[PDB]
Amino acid sequence: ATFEIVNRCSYTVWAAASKGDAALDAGGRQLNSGESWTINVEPGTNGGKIWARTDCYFDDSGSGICKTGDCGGLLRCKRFGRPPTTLAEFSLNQYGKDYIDISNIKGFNVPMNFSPTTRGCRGVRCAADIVGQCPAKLKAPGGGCNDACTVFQTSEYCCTTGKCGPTEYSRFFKRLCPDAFSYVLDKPTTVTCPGSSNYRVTFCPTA
Repeated sequence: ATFEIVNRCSYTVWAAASKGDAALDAGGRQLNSGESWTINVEPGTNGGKIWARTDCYFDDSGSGICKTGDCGGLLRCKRFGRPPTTLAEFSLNQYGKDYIDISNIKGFNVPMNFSPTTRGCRGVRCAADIVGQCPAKLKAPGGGCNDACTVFQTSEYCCTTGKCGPTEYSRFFKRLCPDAFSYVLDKPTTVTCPGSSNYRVTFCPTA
């Protein structure tokens, strides 16, 4: 499928696309305010993720660091990024259809809109100012708003026993962004799209 990753934020971010054990397309790229990055994610891609990284510093070899969403210090990500990271999640060509969602399970760093550029389904969005409203204990010193699992490492927040319920912290993310997963067992906000649909991920959609 084809994804256009657009940065509408007034400042540069560093986009990243990965399925965990490898990079999607180039994997990562610098995106200045207003720039667009088109990529082709191989069909059949399961567990793909697209996100933004903030305050990055890379040398000529694509090696460095970012304050949010850093992926092993590489410009071109081969792995998922370090929280907090608003996540555009998706799986393509699964039993004839695709499904997408936005997740705050790994925290929030930048507002986002994840929508299809073809027909057959609607998009999802989480454009509230979660960083600005972030509770003191979840505020990431490097910028962003950490999820409770990242901050406290408990079975409840991380839902490690496969059994957990909503929490005061997950409720913060759910209240500001109803259409995004607030915790692991959150009521699905997944959207089912026709197989092989195309999409556009927009950072700071309401800017």
